[PDB]
Amino acid sequence: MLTNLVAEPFAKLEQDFGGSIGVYAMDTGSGATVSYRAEERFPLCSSFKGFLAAAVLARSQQQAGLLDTPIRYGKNALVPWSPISEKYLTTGMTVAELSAAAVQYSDNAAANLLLKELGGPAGLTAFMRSIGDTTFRLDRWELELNSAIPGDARDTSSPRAVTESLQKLTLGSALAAPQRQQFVDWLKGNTTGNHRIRAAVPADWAVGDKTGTCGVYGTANDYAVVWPTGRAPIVLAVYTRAPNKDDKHSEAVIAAAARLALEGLGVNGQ
Ligand SMILES: O=C(O)c1c(F)ccc2c1O[B-](O)(O)[C@@H]1C[C@H]21
Ligand SMILES: *[B@@]1([O])OC2=C([C]=[C]C(F)=C2C([O])=O)[C]2[C][C]21
Repeated sequence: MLTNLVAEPFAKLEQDFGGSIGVYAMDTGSGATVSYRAEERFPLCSSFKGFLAAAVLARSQQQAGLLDTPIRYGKNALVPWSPISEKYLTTGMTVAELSAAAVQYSDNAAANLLLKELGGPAGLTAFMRSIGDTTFRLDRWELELNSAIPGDARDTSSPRAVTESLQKLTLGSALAAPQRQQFVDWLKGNTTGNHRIRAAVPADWAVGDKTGTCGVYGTANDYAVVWPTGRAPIVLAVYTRAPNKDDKHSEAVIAAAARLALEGLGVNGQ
């Protein structure tokens, strides 16, 4: 009833990109939605790291002092793309610092260390099940989870399930109020998303996001909570893939899809 009240040229955009774009956007005030390939599976890539940090925060509600726990790690933990954890190899970092690094710099070593804390990919999957997400699945660790093989459901979710879970965690009751705001604050401080959803969001609106980039099969993504001034927040997810292993991803296509989603919701932007 409230889905796709205004059609947008997502098909033309994905054809120009040479792949598939999946979009789900939710106006949390009216419940209106924009939906395009929203129930197809796309590889999570690093976008799982936001939900990873939420799962850690959930655990911290029952474990006072979890976030402050210092974690030492060896050089064998430092897999490629670990920009924060490599600078603290000789000192260690706290669980909260590892969570912030995973969210804000997509730190791979931090993500693997936190996955171990939660009981591995099945433990993160169990957390997502506990909030009502039956679509999300994490199956592997960094870096193997980025393979993005066409048709492979491992390490995927759907744009719709990503948006629904993000809403529950950032705006709903899935986390206690202090942990909810900490999750929002980590997302707001993300440094890797300036050319994706944020490029579609006016500078005077608050926004938090988590990006993902698999490095193959034109596969990259971003999800965000957006607070336009004077109205209810918007939650949205934009995922891409492409048929060939050497197909490149496009940040511009993600930003353009985000623009179309906001336009489809009637949210006046840039
Ligand atoms: O490795 C990084 O990407 C990185 C980081 F994650 C946090 C801070 C810095 C980094 O590198 B740089 O831009 O050369 C600079 C000292 C600053
Ligand atoms: B992950 O998918 O996140 C990521 C990587 C490399 C470059 C990026 F821009 C991103 C991202 O989008 O956050 C590697 C670590 C993984």
